[PDB]
Amino acid sequence: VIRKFTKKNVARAKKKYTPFSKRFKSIAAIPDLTSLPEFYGNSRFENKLKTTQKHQIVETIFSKVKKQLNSSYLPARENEFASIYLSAYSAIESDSATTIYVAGTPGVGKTLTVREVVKELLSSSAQREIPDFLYVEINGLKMVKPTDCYETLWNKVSGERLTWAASMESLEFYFKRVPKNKKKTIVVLLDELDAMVTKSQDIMYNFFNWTTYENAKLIVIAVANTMDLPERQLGNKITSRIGFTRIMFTGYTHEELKNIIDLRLKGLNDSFFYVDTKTGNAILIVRKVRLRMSADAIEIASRKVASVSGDARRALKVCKRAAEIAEKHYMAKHGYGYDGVQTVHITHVMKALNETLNSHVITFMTRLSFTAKLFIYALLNLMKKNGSQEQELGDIVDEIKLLIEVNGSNKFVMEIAKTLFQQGSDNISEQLRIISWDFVLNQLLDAGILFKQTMKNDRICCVKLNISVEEAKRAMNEDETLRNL
Amino acid sequence: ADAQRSHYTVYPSLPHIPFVKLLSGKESEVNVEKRWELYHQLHSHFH
Amino acid sequence: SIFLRTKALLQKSSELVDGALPARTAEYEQVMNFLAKAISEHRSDSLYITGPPGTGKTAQLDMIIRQKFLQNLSWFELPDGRLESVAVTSINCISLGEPSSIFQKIFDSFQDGPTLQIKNMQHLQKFLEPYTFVVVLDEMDRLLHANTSETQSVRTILELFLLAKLPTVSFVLIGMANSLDMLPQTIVFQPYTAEQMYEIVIQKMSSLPTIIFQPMAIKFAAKKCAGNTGDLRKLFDVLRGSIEIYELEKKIGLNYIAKVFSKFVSTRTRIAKLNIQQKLILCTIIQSLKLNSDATIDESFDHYIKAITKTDTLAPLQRNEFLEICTILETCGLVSIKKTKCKGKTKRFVDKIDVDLDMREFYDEMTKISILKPFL
Ligand SMILES: Nc1ncnc2c1ncn2[C@@H]1O[C@H](COP(=O)(O)OP(=O)(O)OP(=O)(O)O)[C@@H](O)[C@H]1O
Ligand SMILES: Nc1ncnc2c1ncn2[C@@H]1O[C@H](COP(=O)(O)OP(=O)(O)OP(=O)(O)O)[C@@H](O)[C@H]1O
Ligand SMILES: [Mg+2]
Ligand SMILES: [Mg+2]
Repeated sequence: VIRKFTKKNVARAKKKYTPFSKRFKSIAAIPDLTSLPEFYGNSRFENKLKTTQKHQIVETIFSKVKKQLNSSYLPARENEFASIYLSAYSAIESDSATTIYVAGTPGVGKTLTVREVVKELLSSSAQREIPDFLYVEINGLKMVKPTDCYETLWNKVSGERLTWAASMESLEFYFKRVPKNKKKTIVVLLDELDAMVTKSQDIMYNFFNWTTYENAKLIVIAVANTMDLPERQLGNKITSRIGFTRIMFTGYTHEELKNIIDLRLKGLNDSFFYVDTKTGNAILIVRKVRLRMSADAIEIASRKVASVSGDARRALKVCKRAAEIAEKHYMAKHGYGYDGVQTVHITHVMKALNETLNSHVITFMTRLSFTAKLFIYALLNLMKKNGSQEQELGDIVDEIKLLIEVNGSNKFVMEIAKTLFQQGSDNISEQLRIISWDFVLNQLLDAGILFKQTMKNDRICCVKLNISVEEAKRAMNEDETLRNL
Repeated sequence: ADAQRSHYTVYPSLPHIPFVKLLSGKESEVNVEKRWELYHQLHSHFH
Repeated sequence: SIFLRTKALLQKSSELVDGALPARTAEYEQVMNFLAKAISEHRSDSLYITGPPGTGKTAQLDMIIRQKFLQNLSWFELPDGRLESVAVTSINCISLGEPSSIFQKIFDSFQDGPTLQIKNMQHLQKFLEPYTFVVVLDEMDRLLHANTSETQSVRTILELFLLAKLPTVSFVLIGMANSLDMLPQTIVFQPYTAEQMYEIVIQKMSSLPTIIFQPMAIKFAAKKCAGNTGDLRKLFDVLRGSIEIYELEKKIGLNYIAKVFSKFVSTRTRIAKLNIQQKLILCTIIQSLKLNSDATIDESFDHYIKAITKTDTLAPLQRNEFLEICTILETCGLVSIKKTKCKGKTKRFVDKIDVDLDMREFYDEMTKISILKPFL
């Protein structure tokens, strides 16, 4: 049989097709799923990334500081914690199904608070004030396909591996028809909810409609970017089912960020270390060296980050970058390689904060060649005369030619005109483009300085500035030649 | 209503030549049958 | 404890406690009139139920099939009252894969036996032809086809309806759909008013021994959750939040309902929390958006430099410092930054500034400061 095409790279999962609704004779024949071995969850890759170390690696004084400020390793989230814990505890205790909506900007401690609520609920269930529950965590951005959530949650409930439609009907039958005394409470965290939004909103409606079912015993904690995500991207059914009591995670104030950073650096700030002067390795309790990071530097970093975002990740990274800058200067001045008072100062914090604020666009255009600068200058002249914000490339060609032939008494132009139009050579004819014309055009397109229209006619194709005009002029005002003309 | 639909199949009920009687209804049935057979023997001979 | 039981009754998933809802007697009687007319005379007809979300359509119909009712064959009592055997099923449509498969979903809901492929309504018609059958199509708005011309989009649904208008077929269609998202007989479920919501709340916690709410608090919550798009789910959430606020701060009165409505729901205070550099940027952003209204951050920064040079008020700042203040005003809520594609000769994705603040309160806050009045 001769095949019209071949699919020779098919990788099919071993997932079954029969849903949960057809594996028992009736509703009254379903056994107690709590007393089942595969149901409700009743790591093999960790050995593969281990090797033998044959060098004693030198950890300086700032190494413990930089390891301390990592996001992987709650003074300011106590009302959000109380609200989420009260709602989840009341839904677990009363065998109720509910939705808890949480939204906020990045890094304001939403996932951390939800996980701490879940850990405290598990601690409460361990000592038997609430019935036992299953915890499922589904991130919408960690799914290859959005329907994989259907494959994930059911696999966490029954231990079976099914396809997504069969998993969806299995979850529907489990939430609607299975009695509450026969099942267990399930708390599901939906993280990055905007990634679970499809064109038809099947998954959103299903997940928030299962919470309206009597027998479901399902608690859905939905974590999102904004308050008005259902009112913008979801229908009125899903917006009605999510509810009206929505939990805001506002950005941190500077006191809260300062308290977070001080609670990180609680045991190592204003402390003493044993440091070997020949190598630089530091041991917490040969010179006794006193480590401090100043509270004024942390304070103003907290004030700047809190004014910008309120992001705890940004504040921790600014402090870690300041520690990295101080450690780089320390290892430079002490001659320390890789195998009395050390202070992370305020100037390091201000160097860390300004490094993402300095703009390399003007610095990049300042160090370009003369022909790229001449291109930019001629484009600025065309934008000055005809005022279009989009100039044809042939107009730029004729404006470059005009600027060369008018300032023909300028000494630099007299020295460089043969370079632009003959590459400094006899036996090379007078060219219609300058030397490195498409080179600087593609260079400015690669940098994102310009936008070029997709046309095959080189003259009437238009080119637009992608950056602001005053920084381009500023960069043109630094040069000694283009200032004169 | 099948008239409000796109395509519908119907099966007519049932309780034989299309040639009619000429001469204002005075022509016999044997002349009609003969004219049918003569038309078919010329038609098949041509085709 | 009484608070946990009250919150359990006030969830969206609570049990509905002869067989009519407390504030839905007229629609219940109309639905039973439809069922008595169609079932006794064995007629083919089609019902279509309209309503806003949370008006009790699913609750009342689930009450009807729970109380008053080849699989799915049930015994039904007529107004005359001999008996009747009728196959009534209730198919939700989001669980369908394809909208064209509903006939198969109609078929599989009734049989055990043989299994025949249904890909049109004709196979359904010849399956139901030698025999009545009621299908309740909930969320039937999913059955419209996306990206299909008006005609082909309505395509399957009228095939659902015209077979409900055919002679000698035993087919009854009850189609419950949401109005906000979008001939058969139409029943509409009007959104509830304050007295109906009061009656629902008192009847629904009539099981509880002690009423923890005050009556005027319930009436205030019902009045605030009323008007156009009156949702009973919103009222249940408001009462549950009132209980949550009370036991977090520790009967329930008016002040806790107001605490909910202030906790879970302004441009004068946002401007007042800014310094003179950030107010200057917000003035030049809005002025640049009058002239263009499709203007990037670089074009908004382009306007701000020209406004400084004719005024010489404050030191002119860099482009990345400008985008940081725009990020500060993003955090404050005065600016809403999006990334959309420009629509010129060259089409790429650009970042552009949008403002949605109240313009009446913007001019009041800026005219008090004398140096900002050139920038309006
Ligand atoms: N209250 C807090 N106390 C201490 N550290 C915190 C706090 N909030 C946030 N952090 C730190 O910030 C990191 C990021 O927080 P988290 O992952 O919870 O953010 P998020 O609000 O869910 O943001 P995103 O929307 O990007 O997912 C945490 O891993 C932790 O290191
Ligand atoms: N009249 C009523 N009396 C008591 N409870 C009611 C009444 N109407 C609705 N409910 C309850 O309100 C909630 C929403 O009801 P239901 O699902 O029937 O609404 P709906 O009209 O189908 O909304 P949607 O279009 O969003 O599906 C459920 O908890 C239901 O039990
Ligand atoms: Mg997160
Ligand atoms: Mg409904």
